[PDB]
Amino acid sequence: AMASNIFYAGDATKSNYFRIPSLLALDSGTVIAAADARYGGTHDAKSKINTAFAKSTDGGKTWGQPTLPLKFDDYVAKNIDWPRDSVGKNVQIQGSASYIDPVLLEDKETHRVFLFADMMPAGIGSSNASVGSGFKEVDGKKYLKLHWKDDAAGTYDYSVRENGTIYNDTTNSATEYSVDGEYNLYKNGNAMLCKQYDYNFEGTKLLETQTDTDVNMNVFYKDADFKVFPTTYLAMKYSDDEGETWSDLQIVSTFKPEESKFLVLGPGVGKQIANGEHAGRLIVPLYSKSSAELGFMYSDDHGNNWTYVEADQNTGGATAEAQIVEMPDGSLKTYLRTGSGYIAQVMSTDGGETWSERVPLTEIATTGYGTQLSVINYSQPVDGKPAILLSAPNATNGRKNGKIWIGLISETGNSGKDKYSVDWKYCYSVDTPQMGYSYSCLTELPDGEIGLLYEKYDSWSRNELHLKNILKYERFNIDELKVQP
Ligand SMILES: CC(=O)N[C@H]1[C@H]2O[C@@](C(=O)O)(C[C@@H]1O)O[C@@H]2[C@H](O)CO
Repeated sequence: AMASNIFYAGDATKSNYFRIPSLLALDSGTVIAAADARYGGTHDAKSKINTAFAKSTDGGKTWGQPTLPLKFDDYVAKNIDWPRDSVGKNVQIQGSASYIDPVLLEDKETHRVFLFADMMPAGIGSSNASVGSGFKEVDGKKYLKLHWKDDAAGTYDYSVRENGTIYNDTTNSATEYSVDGEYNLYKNGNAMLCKQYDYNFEGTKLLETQTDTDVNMNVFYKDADFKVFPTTYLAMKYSDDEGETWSDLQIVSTFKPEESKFLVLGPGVGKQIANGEHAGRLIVPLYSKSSAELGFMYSDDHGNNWTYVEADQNTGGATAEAQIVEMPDGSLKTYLRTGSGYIAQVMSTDGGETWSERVPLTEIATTGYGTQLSVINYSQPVDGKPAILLSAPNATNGRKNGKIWIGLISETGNSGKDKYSVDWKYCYSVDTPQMGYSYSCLTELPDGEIGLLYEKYDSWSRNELHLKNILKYERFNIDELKVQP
């Protein structure tokens, strides 16, 4: 029993733990949020994680019951206390599928909300993903590949075609199997079933055990008769009613480079270009262990099709989580985490198709492993200039000393990528410098206030794992944030 929160232990998600905030004010004034619902403590995948979603209809002041738009059912969703001793803390659920690391984006022209998450097959996370796309080509077309249970481990002789029908690719003929819009498996039109797993500890032993509860068998599960290639996928659903209902699951990572180990989202929000030649383009940040590290996916047709862009030729596989802001002419500036001990910035003057080399951002102190950041546009001038805001920790030694910065944009007299300069004029301290501060997401609320949803602890530290109710929500008026310390 415990003593502000959107997601919390005992809410409708049935998770005791959350990480990875996303916060987005919609054009209508509705405000939405999403996070990982991390059931098996605060571990990254491999684990049991669902994506939670919540909505405010009073301008982001109060919040409704969360829902779970992206969820798997192979393992039960329940409230469990994860152990925090020196042995048990390291224990992770081994055999569950998961959705991890959300991105929210609105297309303001169509009023469609998109929710993206990484989609991890059972027992997979980024660190143990196999190299490959997960797709094969049958006569020039890309289809999701499948492994049948009685074939050799390395053999994916089956494909999900545009039908939903599973085909044998050696004979090119349709099987009796198919998937529905959630990638659940059917034979002869009958739902195929498997037993759901529970998870319970005995001392520091984690027991993952079948129950008697039947669930839909899914190609992402450990127990399935057909199974996907064990790499990372990008999932998306869209909503035309501000998150009351969602579309079928879309696997959008058809473009995943064959040489990549993982290709995942930079969590937070995406961006729709407001100004210039590429107004209307939807763009979402990504990163990879591949030919490239930073990347993006964009759509010019309101979300139906997505093009992958590599932003560099970095083979590091660092956690290059990025967020994007727009300059007054429509050019883009992306701020990113790196594995080099600074936040980097890259620019694009062609709507995100090409990007400048990284420039360190000197104003902010970070660790060698880095932390996600949040950057947003602000709709009103500050000190007569277009303004952006940035939220991140400010410390070389841990994730702590959270700040909200305000950056004012000027023309430099130069051209191209050098057209604009940002003066980080204002720096507001969220709390005492010692207080933990990890991932965060900013949004501009419909009254011009700034909302912040953030991890109020150090989510890297091996000594702060599995803390409950650390995702805190605060609201500020802009005058409060205008502090020059
Ligand atoms: C897909 C995935 O695993 N994303 C993770 C990664 O970023 C975080 C992090 O806190 O830094 C949390 C994210 O949910 O931890 C991971 C890091 O790569 C090494 O721990």
